[PDB]
Amino acid sequence: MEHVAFGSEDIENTLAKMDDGQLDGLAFGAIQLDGDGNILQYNAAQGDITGRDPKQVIGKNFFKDVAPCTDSPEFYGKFKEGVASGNLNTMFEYTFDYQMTPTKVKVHMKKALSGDSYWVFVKRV
Ligand SMILES: *C(=O)/C=C\c1ccc(O)cc1
Repeated sequence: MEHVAFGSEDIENTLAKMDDGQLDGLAFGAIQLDGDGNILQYNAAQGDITGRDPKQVIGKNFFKDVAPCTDSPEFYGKFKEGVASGNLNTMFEYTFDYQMTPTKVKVHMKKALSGDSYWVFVKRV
């Protein structure tokens, strides 16, 4: 149980110190992507939400392979703009409905600290 609150301002700084193990101790879903949409990290809680096996999707493209329902201007378009601009910090509600019971969630997308990495944070609403 790692104590970090969804939406926290210096969230990117706190999560820089964590590893795959410690990521699994978060109260919310966490996904780390590269600039092309590929999945680098995927924690235990996210799996709990989507039914995905954390390890089986690392390496896959989130927008093309794993989450086609986010391939839209409302999700993917926002991501591509932040990557192009090098800045991204947006929160919105979204429905996940691919191969799963339609699930309303809150998404927080933010640029990570390191190189070309981006966080996708998810909790139930
Ligand atoms: C739509 O396809 C939305 C979300 C989503 C996120 C993660 C995984 O693994 C599947 C689907």
